[PDB]
Amino acid sequence: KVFGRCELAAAMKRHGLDNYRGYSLGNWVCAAKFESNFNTQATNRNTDGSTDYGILQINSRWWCNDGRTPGSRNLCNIPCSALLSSDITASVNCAKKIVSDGNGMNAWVAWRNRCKGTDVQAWIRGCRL
Ligand SMILES: [Cl-]
Ligand SMILES: [Cl-]
Ligand code: NA
Repeated sequence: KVFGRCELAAAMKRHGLDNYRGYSLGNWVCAAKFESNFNTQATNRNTDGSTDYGILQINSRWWCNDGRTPGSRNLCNIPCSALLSSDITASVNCAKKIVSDGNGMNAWVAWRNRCKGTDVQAWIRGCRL
């Protein structure tokens, strides 16, 4: 599923991401824009052989099981395929664990390089929320 901006803002809010660990909703919407272009089915292989999955590009090295990341963990206790669903519940629940992990949203390289220190509220501007 390819979400619209406001449509995702609304779904993220409903799943309790808004100001989760102090990160305002625009942060999450901005991260999803630049991680996945709002596409739940996005996948990208990393040079280390791990793969990033879903609207928030969650990595198989630590967070989910894809059966081909030798030596990896599954700290979200999910198949990485769960992160590609049209329903964002699994991705949200897993993101909440990640952002609790110690470095906050810096875990998302795209957030650090494209969202952090920008006007992230712009990503929710005009949305009925
Ligand atoms: Cl694996
Ligand atoms: Cl933080
Ligand atoms: Na894994």
